[PDB]
Order: sequence, then C-alpha cells, then structure tokens
Amino acid sequence: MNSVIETILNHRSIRKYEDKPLSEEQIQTIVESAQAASTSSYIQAYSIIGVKDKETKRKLAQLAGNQPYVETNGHFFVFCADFHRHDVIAEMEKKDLSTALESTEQFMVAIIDVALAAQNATLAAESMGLGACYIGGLRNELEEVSKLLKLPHHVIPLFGLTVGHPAGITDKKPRLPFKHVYHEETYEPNDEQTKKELTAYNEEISAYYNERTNGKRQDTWTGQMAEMLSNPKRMYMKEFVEKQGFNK
Amino acid sequence: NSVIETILNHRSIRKYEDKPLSEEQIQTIVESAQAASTSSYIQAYSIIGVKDKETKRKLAQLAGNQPYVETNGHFFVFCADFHRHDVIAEMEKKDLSTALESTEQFMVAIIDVALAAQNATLAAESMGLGACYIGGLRNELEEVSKLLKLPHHVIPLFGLTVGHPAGITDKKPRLPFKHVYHEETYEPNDEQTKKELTAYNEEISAYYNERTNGKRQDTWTGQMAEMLSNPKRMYMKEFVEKQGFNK
Ligand SMILES: Cc1cc2nc3c(=O)[nH]c(=O)nc-3n(C[C@H](O)[C@H](O)[C@H](O)COP(=O)(O)O)c2cc1C
Ligand SMILES: Cc1cc2nc3c(=O)[nH]c(=O)nc-3n(C[C@H](O)[C@H](O)[C@H](O)COP(=O)(O)O)c2cc1C
Repeated sequence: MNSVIETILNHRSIRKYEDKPLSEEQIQTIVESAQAASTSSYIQAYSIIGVKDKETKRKLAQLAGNQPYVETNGHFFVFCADFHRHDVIAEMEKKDLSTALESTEQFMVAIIDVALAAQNATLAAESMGLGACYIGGLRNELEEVSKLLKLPHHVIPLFGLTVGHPAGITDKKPRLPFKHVYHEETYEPNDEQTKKELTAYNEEISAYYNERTNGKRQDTWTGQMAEMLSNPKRMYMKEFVEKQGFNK
Repeated sequence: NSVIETILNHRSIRKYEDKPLSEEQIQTIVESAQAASTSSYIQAYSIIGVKDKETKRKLAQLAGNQPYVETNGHFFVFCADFHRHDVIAEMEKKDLSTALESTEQFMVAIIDVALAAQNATLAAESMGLGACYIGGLRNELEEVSKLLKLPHHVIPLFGLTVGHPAGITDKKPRLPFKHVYHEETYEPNDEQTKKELTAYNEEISAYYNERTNGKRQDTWTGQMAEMLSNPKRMYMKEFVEKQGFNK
C-alpha cells in the first residue's frame, strides 16, 4: 500500500503521552486537515476548542471519568457540533432557520460533519508521528464540559481528541471480518449466519486478550458488548441535546 | 507529508468513468474504513456494496437524480448498525434495548459510521480515485432500506461514490482556521462571528464569481440561509425511531 493506506492501517489508540506541548504549526496543520473533510451542503457545522490551560485539562480529565491522558498530552482538542454560527447567519440574513436547525436530520448532519473533520485531524496527527485517542468520556458530563468551555446555545461537545508524543506503544485491536461488515447488494438475510461470524470473531478476540494479558483475560467480543450494553448510561443525553437546540 | 498532502488535496468528484474498481481496491477501501477508531470497540456499522446496474439506477433516482450514483467505479452505502448487537442480545441472553434505543447510542453509531467513511474516502483518494458522499439517500430512507433489504436497527446514513474521475474540479474554500478553532473557550462575541462571516462571504462570492465567469456571486451566509429556511427530511425523527434509534 501507499503512504496514506499504510498510515490508516497502522492506527491504534494511544493513552500514554509525554507532557510536551505541540508547536502552534502542528496544531494549525491538524485543524486545517480537519477542515478539508467533505461537509454536507457546505454547512461546516463544527467548532474545535483547543485546551492548553493545565487546570482546565485536569478538570476535563475528571469529567471524562478520570482519564489521565486528557490531562497529560501534547494538546487536547474538543470537537463540537455547531449550529450557533448558523443562528448568527439567521440574524444576518433575517430568515428563521430554527425548524431546520432543531431537526433530527440536521442533528445527524452536524454529527457526521464533526466526525469526518475529527478523522482527518486524527490521521494528520498520526502522520506527524503523534499518538491520538478519541475521548467520548466527555459525554458523561456534557453540562459541566459546556460550562468550562463557555459554550453558547446550539453548540454541543461530542468528544475530545488527545494528541501528543507517545510515551509507550500498544498493539492493533482486531476488527470484525471484512466479509461480515461488508455486504454485496443486500444486508445479510440470515441471523444464524451473523451468529456464526460473531462466534469466529469471539475466538479471535478471546485469543487476542489471552495472548496480550498472559491469560489474565479471555473476554469474547459479544460478551464484552453485552456487558456494556446491558448497563445503560448517559440517559440524560436526549434532554441535554434538546436543551442545546438539537434533535427536538 | 503525503498523508497531509492527500487530506488537503480533497474535492468532491461528481463525474466518473463507467469503469468498475477491482475487488482488491474495494476490499482495501473497506479494510481502511474498519481501521478507524470505534467507541468502546462497538463497530456499529455495515457497508453495502452496490454493483447491480438496475439497483444503482434506482438509487440514483432515490438520491434526487444524482447520475454519479449510477455511473462510477463502485457505490457503497454506509449504515448505522445495531442489528449485529440485537443478534448479540440473543447470543448472550441479555436485554440491550434501553442502551441501543437511546440518543447516546444513536450519536455513537453516527460517529462510528462517519469515522469509517472518512478512512474509506482517504484510502480511495490515495489510489487516484475521485470520491463523493451521497446524503441524497436520506430523501427516501424507506425505499433505500427496502432495496437493500435492511432489517430492524440498520439505517443508511449516506452513500459513497468512488471511481476514476472523468473530469477535474477546484477546491472549495473553508471557513478561516481562526473562526472554526477557538483557544480555551468559544468565541464570546456574536458581533465578531458576524464580522468573520462577512469576510468569508467576500471570499465565497469572489470564488463563485471567478469560477462561473460572473454567472453566480452567492455569499456563503446567503447560500446557508436559502437552504436552511426550506426544511426538508422532516420525517427523519419518526423514521429513525421506527428503526429502533434515538427513541
Ligand atoms: C455526509 C455528506 C453528504 C453529502 N451529500 C452529498 C450529495 O448527496 N450529493 C453531492 O453531490 N454532494 C454531497 N456531499 C458533498 C458536499 O456537497 C461537499 O463536501 C461540499 O459541497 C464541500 O465540497 P468539497 O467536498 O468538494 O470540498 C455530501 C457531503 C457529506 C459530508
Ligand atoms: C468517538 C469515540 C470515542 C472514544 N472514547 C474513548 C474514551 O473516552 N476513552 C478511551 O480511552 N478510548 C476511547 N475511544 C477509543 C476506542 O476505545 C478505540 O477506538 C477502540 O477500543 C478500538 O481500539 P483502537 O482505536 O486502538 O483500534 C473512543 C473512540 C471513538 C471513535
């Protein structure tokens, strides 16, 4: 494969960094790379908050569920869905844009917009020899996160992005089989076939954990999924998102 | 570097050769998509490859008559997928419905699909292919879902056309770095936001003026207000719920 494909395939989430800041040029390059992503209808429905203040990074680490790589890294970015910019447009153009901005369709548009930009930011950071990790943990405390970043109405944090010089190495995490995720023409019609593919993946995941922990853990992927999904959390999300002006 | 150069070279391609990709190129794009980070190892997506010419024609019509959905190297349909997790619920004998039907998990699934799609786009572009996301599929989700025979808990979010370009197009200017990127806190003054949008409007107006030889000089705020004052796909909340999401 070419340079781009080799970098994409080399990815693993890095959770241990040097306490050494990135240069302004590295930060700008990451952001400009994020912006170059496709955007539905040229909407650019995102904002990125860079956090360098040590006191704020420490509070964000605690809010994310005590993730120390949010406090100790090269830079911390907060990726936000942003329709506040479009509320400003509504005033400039003297047109009511609320029906569209508050709709489920636009909420999906904003989430996609942010995520495409974030993945470009991740790849740009990784191509510069930096480690990266998405921080969905911020969603445990979106109200407190929003207050710390002084977000106005119609701006929601979706996740953080830690970047920096790695202070260690980790292995690649095996993904579901290509032929399981990718379907030709139509979705897999037989659930017994899906179970069969998940059973084979479980054997791979169990062996992967067994080898990496020297037998301490042998969790199957379906076992791990059922464990987390049977304990629903962030149930305040529907109400928080609506209060912010989205998915109403 | 080459990853950054490729990222920055992006432009949506809407004119392709009617020449199919190899199976190896299709697999490479999908394996690149899968290598994206995934919330809690969830992998809450499925990708449907469409090669049937009759189906590509119907999809092009459902997308709002976008002929690059019919004529390309390959057409992918990116789906949010919790049906795989419903299968896990039966295998593990655990009720996962509260989490799977929540707004939080709906956000998780959308993010997961989009990160995978952006890796698929970059992999395709690095191979000299043109690419274009097709959100147009969202005009007709029930018909799209029926054509792809999607079960419960699977929703198409957008298509992805790829192929050998049959033409060239320019790069679309983005909002200024200093406008999108904020240090520590969000921009506290809306008068500052208006000022920056006025300057961006001058850039966008000049960009359209130069590319159309004066035929169009649309501002970005003008273009945004025009589309956003005419709400469409208002059936979306109910359709996504009917399929088990965001309840
Ligand atoms: C999720 C998504 C859906 C899109 N849907 C369409 C579509 O249906 N048809 C199309 O021609 N372009 C579509 N696009 C491409 C955008 O119009 C394009 O990214 C934007 O105009 C900026 O242009 P650029 O990608 O050339 O920089 C979509 C982009 C995204 C991110
Ligand atoms: C949107 C999103 C949010 C995530 N949130 C967290 C988080 O809060 N903390 C963490 O350590 N990892 C988080 N991750 C990383 C995933 O756990 C990781 O991508 C997954 O376990 C697969 O491992 P890999 O990225 O090393 O291949 C997140 C990933 C995504 C895509």
